[PDB]
Amino acid sequence: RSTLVHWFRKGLRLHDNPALSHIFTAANAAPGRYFVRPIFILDPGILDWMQVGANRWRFLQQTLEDLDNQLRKLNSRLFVVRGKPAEVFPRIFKSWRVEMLTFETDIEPYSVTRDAAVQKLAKAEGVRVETHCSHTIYNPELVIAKNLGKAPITYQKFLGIVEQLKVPKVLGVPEKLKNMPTPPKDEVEQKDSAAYDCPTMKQLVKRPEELGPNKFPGGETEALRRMEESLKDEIWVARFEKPNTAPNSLEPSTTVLSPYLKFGCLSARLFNQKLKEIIKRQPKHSQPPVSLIGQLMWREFYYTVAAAEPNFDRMLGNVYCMQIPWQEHPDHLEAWTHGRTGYPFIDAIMRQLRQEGWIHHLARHAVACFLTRGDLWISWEEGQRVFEQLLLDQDWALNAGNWMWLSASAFFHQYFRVYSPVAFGKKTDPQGHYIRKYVPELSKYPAGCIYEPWKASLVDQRAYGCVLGTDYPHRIVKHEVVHKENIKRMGAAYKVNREV
Ligand SMILES: Cc1cc2nc3c(=O)[nH]c(=O)nc-3n(C[C@H](O)[C@H](O)[C@H](O)COP(=O)(O)OP(=O)(O)OC[C@H]3O[C@@H](n4cnc5c(N)ncnc54)[C@H](O)[C@@H]3O)c2cc1C
Repeated sequence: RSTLVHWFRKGLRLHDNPALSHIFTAANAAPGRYFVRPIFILDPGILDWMQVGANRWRFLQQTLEDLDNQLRKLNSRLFVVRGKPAEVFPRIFKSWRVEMLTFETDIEPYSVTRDAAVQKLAKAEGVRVETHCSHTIYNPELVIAKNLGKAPITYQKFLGIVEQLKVPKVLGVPEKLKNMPTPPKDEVEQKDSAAYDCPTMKQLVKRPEELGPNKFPGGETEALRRMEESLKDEIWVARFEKPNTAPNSLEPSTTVLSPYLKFGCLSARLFNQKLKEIIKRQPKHSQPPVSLIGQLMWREFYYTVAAAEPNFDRMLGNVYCMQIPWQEHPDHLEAWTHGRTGYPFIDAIMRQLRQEGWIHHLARHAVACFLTRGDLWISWEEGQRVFEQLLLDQDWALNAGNWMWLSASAFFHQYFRVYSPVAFGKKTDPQGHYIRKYVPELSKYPAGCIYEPWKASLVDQRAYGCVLGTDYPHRIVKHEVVHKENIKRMGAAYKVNREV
């Protein structure tokens, strides 16, 4: 008796999962011949290459616990194997007599390298590998091909390409396993009945004092429920315009499906279909790029450019990225990283990010503009790395790609338009309710100067119980001075790049 193995990495869902469906149908179409091991590998190598903050460790824990629960309802379970894939797979290929391995493809360089090695090993041991592209709606390889070898570098060109492509068939959940006995204990399972059990919170979250509020639980179960709730107001869905959603409402003004799509707890292909049904129903609706379908297309867009450039996440050797002489300022970077810039709007966003792990898209704009071309002149690679630690949705391609946009390093080139850290939030939060929540030390400043507490006299600062320089920091820079200087720096950078 040989085993069929589905390998979770992303695609942490039962629904719309061709790679996992195939395994299950195979076992049910040939009962008595196959064991089924759905596995997720706790790969220590990922830590040598990426940073993970407490909140995202908890999201994953929650995700794996839900996936194990969902798999039990199909008379299976999640096997969480600890160790490196390069060492893990040779063992289990033998100990399990693995006939077929399926997994969902990924375009990240670490994923490509890892997967190539695993396919070299599987080919040696005579293991059949089947992979499916279901993390995205469109196959970036097919988009690049349809565009004659190059990724489209504008959204509009990208849309024109994928319009001519076939939308994939969205699958249901796999059928339950008919007469599938519990797999036989292997070398590790026999010395430890729990060696493959889902990790506890304690095992995954080493810094539990860094956990913030539990607001967006992980798990395919929570994703589908959050999607169903988001779609309930079909008018809100149909007439959604991303630019008109607020960055600083107390309640998220968008869906907050990003953590679920990032991990694959929600299929983008299912979400796209559900959106296309509502749009059909609602003749007055928005259109890309501002619409909700437009937002899934931005995801597709960035995954397509990123699949063609292994160096997508750095400035050097990145075909898309303007070479810009960012400066090194450790103290300004620390202040930004911990929301101690002295600009309440900027500090409120960064504290929301560290405490909760999600901030609105225009909040990401504000703070990213500040760190890079706006104010501090610090490389987008430094803000990427902070976002990478803190974000529940941390995604290689988007964190990369949107940082390049925001710094005017690629895709976006109107660097003379600069967000004001004082004025930008006022449009949608004149009272500064958001600031009061996330910067509580300023909670007694009136709306007139909560965005600019340095406009309050010392007497008033003491009255509000928050003296700048003691209870809340002075501005680490003067926006009105630096942002003009950075515009000229940017113009010089652009000139140099144009001449090379
Ligand atoms: C500096 C910066 C860093 C970012 N880093 C990430 C990241 O690491 N992970 C991430 O998922 N998104 C990232 N984004 C894009 C965007 O800010 C988030 O996707 C969005 O805020 C998620 O909120 P939501 O799910 O409510 O979005 P909605 O507006 O509800 O959109 C639904 C989905 O569409 C996709 N989407 C929305 N906006 C964008 C966008 N601008 N680009 C690409 N896809 C988009 C996401 O899958 C999102 O879940 C980043 C943007 C910026 C400016």
